[PDB]
Amino acid sequence: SHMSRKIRDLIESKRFQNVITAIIVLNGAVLGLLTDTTLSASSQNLLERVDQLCLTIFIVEISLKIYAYGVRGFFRSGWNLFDFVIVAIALMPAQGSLSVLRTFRIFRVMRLVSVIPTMRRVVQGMLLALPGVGSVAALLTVVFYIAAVMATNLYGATFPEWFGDLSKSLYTLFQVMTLESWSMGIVRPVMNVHPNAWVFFIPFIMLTTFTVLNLFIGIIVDAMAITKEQEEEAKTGHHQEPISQTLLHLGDRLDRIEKQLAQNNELLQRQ
Amino acid sequence: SHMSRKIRDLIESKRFQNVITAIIVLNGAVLGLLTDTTLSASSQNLLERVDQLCLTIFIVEISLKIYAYGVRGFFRSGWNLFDFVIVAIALMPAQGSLSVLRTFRIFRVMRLVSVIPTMRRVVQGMLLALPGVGSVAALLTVVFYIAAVMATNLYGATFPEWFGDLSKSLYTLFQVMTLESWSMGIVRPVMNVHPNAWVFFIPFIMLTTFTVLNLFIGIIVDAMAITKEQEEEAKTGHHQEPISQTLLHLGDRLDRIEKQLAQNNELLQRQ
Amino acid sequence: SHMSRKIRDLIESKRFQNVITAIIVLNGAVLGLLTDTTLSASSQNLLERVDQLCLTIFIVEISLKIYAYGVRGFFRSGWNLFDFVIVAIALMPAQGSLSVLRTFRIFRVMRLVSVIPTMRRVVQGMLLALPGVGSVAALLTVVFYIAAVMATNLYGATFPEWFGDLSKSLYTLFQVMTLESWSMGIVRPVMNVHPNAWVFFIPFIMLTTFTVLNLFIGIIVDAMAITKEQEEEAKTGHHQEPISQTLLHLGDRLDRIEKQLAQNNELLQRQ
Amino acid sequence: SHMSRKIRDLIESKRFQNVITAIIVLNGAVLGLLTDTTLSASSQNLLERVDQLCLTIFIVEISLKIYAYGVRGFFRSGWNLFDFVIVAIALMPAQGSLSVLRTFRIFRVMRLVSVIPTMRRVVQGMLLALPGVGSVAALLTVVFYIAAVMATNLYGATFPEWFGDLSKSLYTLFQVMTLESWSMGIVRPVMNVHPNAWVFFIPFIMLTTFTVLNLFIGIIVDAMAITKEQEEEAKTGHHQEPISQTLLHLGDRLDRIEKQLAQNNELLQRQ
Ligand SMILES: CC/C(=C(\c1ccc(O)cc1)c1ccc(OCCN(C)C)cc1)c1ccccc1
Ligand SMILES: CC/C(=C(\c1ccc(O)cc1)c1ccc(OCCN(C)C)cc1)c1ccccc1
Ligand SMILES: CC/C(=C(\c1ccc(O)cc1)c1ccc(OCCN(C)C)cc1)c1ccccc1
Ligand SMILES: CC/C(=C(\c1ccc(O)cc1)c1ccc(OCCN(C)C)cc1)c1ccccc1
Ligand SMILES: CC/C(=C(\c1ccc(O)cc1)c1ccc(OCCN(C)C)cc1)c1ccccc1
Ligand SMILES: CC/C(=C(\c1ccc(O)cc1)c1ccc(OCCN(C)C)cc1)c1ccccc1
Ligand SMILES: CC/C(=C(\c1ccc(O)cc1)c1ccc(OCCN(C)C)cc1)c1ccccc1
Ligand SMILES: CC/C(=C(\c1ccc(O)cc1)c1ccc(OCCN(C)C)cc1)c1ccccc1
Ligand SMILES: CCCCCCCCCC(=O)N(CCO)C[C@@H](O)[C@@H](O)[C@@H](O)[C@@H](O)CO
Ligand SMILES: CCCCCCCCCC(=O)N(CCO)C[C@@H](O)[C@@H](O)[C@@H](O)[C@@H](O)CO
Ligand SMILES: CCCCCCCCCC(=O)N(CCO)C[C@@H](O)[C@@H](O)[C@@H](O)[C@@H](O)CO
Ligand SMILES: CCCCCCCCCC(=O)N(CCO)C[C@@H](O)[C@@H](O)[C@@H](O)[C@@H](O)CO
Ligand code: NA
Ligand code: NA
Ligand code: NA
Repeated sequence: SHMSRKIRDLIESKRFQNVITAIIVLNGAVLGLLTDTTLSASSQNLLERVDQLCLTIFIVEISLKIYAYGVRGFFRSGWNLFDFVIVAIALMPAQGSLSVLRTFRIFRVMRLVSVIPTMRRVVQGMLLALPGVGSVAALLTVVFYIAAVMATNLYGATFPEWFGDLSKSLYTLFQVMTLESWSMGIVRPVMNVHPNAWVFFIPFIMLTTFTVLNLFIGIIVDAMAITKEQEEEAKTGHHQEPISQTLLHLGDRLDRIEKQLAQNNELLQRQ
Repeated sequence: SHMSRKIRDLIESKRFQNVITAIIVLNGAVLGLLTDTTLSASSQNLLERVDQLCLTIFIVEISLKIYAYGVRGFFRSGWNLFDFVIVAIALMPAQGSLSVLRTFRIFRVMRLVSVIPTMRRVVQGMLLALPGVGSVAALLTVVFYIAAVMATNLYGATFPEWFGDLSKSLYTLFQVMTLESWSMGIVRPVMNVHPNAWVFFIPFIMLTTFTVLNLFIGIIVDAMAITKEQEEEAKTGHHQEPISQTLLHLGDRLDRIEKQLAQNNELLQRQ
Repeated sequence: SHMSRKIRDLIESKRFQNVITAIIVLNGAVLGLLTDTTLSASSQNLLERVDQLCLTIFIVEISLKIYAYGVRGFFRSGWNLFDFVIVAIALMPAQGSLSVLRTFRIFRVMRLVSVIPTMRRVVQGMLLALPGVGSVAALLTVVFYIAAVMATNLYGATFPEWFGDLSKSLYTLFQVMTLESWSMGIVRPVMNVHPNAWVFFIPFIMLTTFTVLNLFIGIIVDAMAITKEQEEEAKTGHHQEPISQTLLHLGDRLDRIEKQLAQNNELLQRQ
Repeated sequence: SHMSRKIRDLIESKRFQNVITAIIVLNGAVLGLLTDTTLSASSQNLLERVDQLCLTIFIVEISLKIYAYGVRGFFRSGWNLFDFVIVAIALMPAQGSLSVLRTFRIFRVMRLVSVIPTMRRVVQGMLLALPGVGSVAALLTVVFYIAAVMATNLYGATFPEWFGDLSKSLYTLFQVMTLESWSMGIVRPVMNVHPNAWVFFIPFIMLTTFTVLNLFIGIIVDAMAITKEQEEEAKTGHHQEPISQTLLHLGDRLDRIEKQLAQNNELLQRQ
């Protein structure tokens, strides 16, 4: 239709992208000003109305996108669904979830990631890298669970604040893995009651700092490669062979050309 | 035999793998519930029986594997031997080892690594990467030993809690390497008695944080390459030339093709 | 002109570079001696005159460069503009800027980077790598802003020293990201009032340490590649195809040569 | 000569290498036992004689090497000179150096690095990687010097324990860079007197943690490549083109073969 065509042209324009970006920045700025308790009643009401105006602009934005692209076409993108969920949750009356309150309107600033394409590409690369590290993340989970059960049984009765139950142990083991007061704060006091506690905590530190770094490097390397390959696919329109596949078959390809070259030499020498 | 053939088909099936996985998860869950001291006598007896049921299911599992594959064939795999050692140690009466107690039944959760193939491949890659870093791990050991002897002689008499003997010094040097209260907790108090102690501790920190990162990066890079190469070997059935070998001979291979190409050009120009 | 030609030859000489380097080192040494409060009035006046002599040598240096290369030619280089700004700011009477004082004459030691070419190349590579990580740096900024607004609203009234306003929260969140007393100093005291505060702080730590490492690795890898490629461009005089571009088209290039090779074989077999 | 030939064969043998290794291990073990103050007078005299026996075995070892290889040939290797310096310093009466005492006989354990070839190769790779990072190490030195001068002038009078002079400031800035109590221990107390001190310390942390990681990654990547290339050179006897040189010319080489291939196709189509 003619109506949907001119709306899509407006939506896809750089100025529309800039308008939405400016309103996200403004909404973030007013929410940051609203953290200040010393403000007057009128100053607070003024910022609250600017928050309402920002929200209504986003409702118009999303509605234009659903009309212009269609319900199936809009919800086809995970980025648009994210944008829809962020805006539509603000107008949701009494939600049945295990949450304290929906006071976190500042999560609307996270739309800068979805609206700005350079930021969208960076986050996309990271998200695409996550399934590939699932096994490493599960190994860390297994180590934490085993260690938390052991720490609860070994030290729960003598150090109940740090290890009195499974929740307490998982928390202090996270603290131990981050190396935060692990010795002066946790393990030297524990060793005053349990002298060989270093046998538990030093291998736990060695294994978890290793695994976390492995997980992080795994995500970083993959995200960087995925992003680089997606940019090339976007530039040329052709499918990009992943680098690992190029490196794995590099030897196979070179020797095959060496063979085809030597047989062409064989056909050449005798003519 | 017909009996061993249908048992191997059952063992190798995805449902059998899922049954074993569910029982490991269940056993881990009941052991985690057993860390809670507030439970009733009957609640504890109930979970203890679920632990017994889980163990008996693993005894059947392993026995089916020894019968179906043979004693030589089963113990041919390091993964099956690990599975055997984890389950068989629970039925071992009075073991002669330098251990406090075999209360750590939670180590059974480590079977999730051996049973889940994606997790098995990740750990396998890491294990295969370890011999290759042996020299770096030995260099760190040498630095720790030298430093612990020096720290004991220099500071043992004035700081006996931290350096009074070799064990105490190795422990606080591990703490110093992890950067945990190294200055406010250890070196500023030491410098009040020994003003030039920074000459010992700052180079020790520089060398050990460097070496640890070197060891960790070495393992991560190798494990990632080993895993990638093993997957390709499993997919195609052909031996995968290691990437380092492809990169080392890349120059040699390209110039050899350049030479074979130029001589084919030489045979072509004059005919 | 003959005057500008002999001045440029003098400027470009290794001895002129060594003279300037020696004066920067000397100026840095006298400023370091001037930090000592126990010095006599005459000792202080003596060093202050050596600081004046060093500054006057730099005024001559820069003036020779503007005359020899021309106003347009000198200010064409970002390195020369930096050198000009560092020296010319010392002779600036009453500047209108949001600064306490221009006592930081020690920033003149930063000229060692611009004057020594090996150091200039290293910093240049790093600077050229910065625009490419802009999106990651902006993602970290967004996470810090969102988290600081949340932390101010959640914990400002009960923990005003750490979260009483946006500035206070950004500061303690930076401290939390660096893992400095995050648990014993900040989150365990906060959890005594807000028991589920770990839900906020543990994901904040996981996301920001990850993003910072991503930003740092991104800069390091790019700077290393940019430097390596610029050296090759300087050595040969030919434009260096970036490594990513060589790796992305490696597969495309190899199969194209395989195809050209097979058709040459096809023309050869039938003659 | 016949005497030097049979001595070199003995020196180069695996058993001779194993004898020397065993004596280094033994010497290290006795020095570690000598750190214990509770030992008897006779127990101490016994270990001291085993230290003397170990030293005399090393004097024989080195003397056999100088005779068998020649003064010029032995001192041609940096590894042999290191071995000579470590052993010969023990027999040096009254040395004129800025040292407290030559009690550090435990540095003899560092010979495990020189005697064991796998360990020698690892350290060699690291040492060869150091000149290449000289510029990054100098940039960190410049940042530390500038920051130490600034910190001394800004905070020396109000925080003299941490910044009272240049030495004190360099020490606490090293502590700040390692993130050790940087905020709770140093910067929050400083900000109580100087509210904008975060403007100095947060950029200092960002720049130095970045530079240190850059220096460390630079050494790790280079050492790994140098080692891999030296092994290949040792295996084949042929000079190994560095990987960076192979990667820089990969594009140049591939297009040159594409060109030589297309002209061979041109000579083929028309015959
Ligand atoms: C092609 C990108 C890619 C991987 C990749 C990216 C960059 C790179 O340098 C190398 C590979 C990839 C492939 C396999 C992989 O395996 C890890 C094990 N998983 C299955 C638990 C991880 C990433 C991938 C990611 C998710 C699903 C499928 C493929
Ligand atoms: C040696 C090149 C390499 C990989 C590689 C090895 C052989 C091969 O034929 C192709 C590539 C590499 C790159 C990515 C990779 O991703 C898997 C990530 N996991 C942790 C999810 C694995 C190996 C690599 C490893 C670690 C960091 C950076 C690069
Ligand atoms: C082929 C895999 C491999 C190595 C490798 C893997 C990935 C990669 O990118 C490069 C190499 C390997 C080879 C040599 C090596 O030497 C270190 C020194 N050791 C002997 C102390 C380490 C790993 C290896 C591992 C153990 C034994 C033999 C070979
Ligand atoms: C530059 C590519 C490279 C290596 C390489 C260099 C030259 C060559 O011809 C082939 C590969 C590299 C990769 C692995 C490696 O493993 C040894 C691990 N040690 C620490 C056990 C060494 C170099 C590399 C080095 C560090 C991290 C990631 C990659
Ligand atoms: C050619 C160097 C380069 C990049 C590069 C360097 C080394 C390397 O191994 C790979 C690439 C480069 C290219 C793209 C890039 O994208 C990140 C996203 N930005 C746009 C936010 C970053 C660096 C680059 C840097 C700035 C502008 C343009 C190009
Ligand atoms: C796997 C090789 C690789 C990159 C690569 C992947 C595919 C390809 O065709 C070419 C190169 C790589 C290198 C640099 C890079 O820079 C982007 C930096 N961002 C974070 C600004 C991206 C990928 C890489 C990734 C992480 C660390 C080191 C190397
Ligand atoms: C060939 C090894 C090498 C370098 C290298 C090693 C591995 C790798 O992946 C890439 C290069 C090398 C080359 C240049 C370099 O420049 C840094 C700047 N210096 C001059 C301050 C560093 C290392 C080198 C080291 C010292 C002197 C000369 C060359
Ligand atoms: C992208 C491949 C690469 C380098 C590279 C880029 C282009 C090229 O043609 C060849 C190689 C790389 C490798 C080593 C290197 O060493 C310099 C070390 N400095 C810090 C002393 C520089 C770039 C690299 C960069 C960082 C980590 C691992 C690998
Ligand atoms: C991948 C690792 C993931 C670690 C996840 C940790 C979650 C456990 C934290 C939690 O749910 N708590 C109950 C919340 O009610 C525990 C904390 O409250 C407790 O540990 C202490 O902070 C003190 O309150 C008691 O000393
Ligand atoms: C690669 C690095 C590996 C470091 C290994 C450290 C092991 C040494 C620990 C040990 O065996 N102890 C004896 C156990 O009885 C020492 C601890 O007990 C002691 O250091 C303190 O914690 C206090 O108890 C005394 O102040
Ligand atoms: C990318 C992350 C960037 C973080 C940037 C932090 C800047 C905020 C610091 C600031 O401007 N302050 C006001 C300066 O007047 C705050 C500090 O003063 C305050 O947080 C405390 O240090 C105490 O003074 C109060 O308890
Ligand atoms: C690349 C970074 C290199 C940092 C190098 C630091 C060397 C400076 C240490 C030094 O020489 N001191 C004098 C030694 O006499 C200083 C210490 O003594 C002093 O800072 C404190 O520890 C206290 O003694 C006073 O509060
Ligand atoms: Na740390
Ligand atoms: Na810390
Ligand atoms: Na820390």
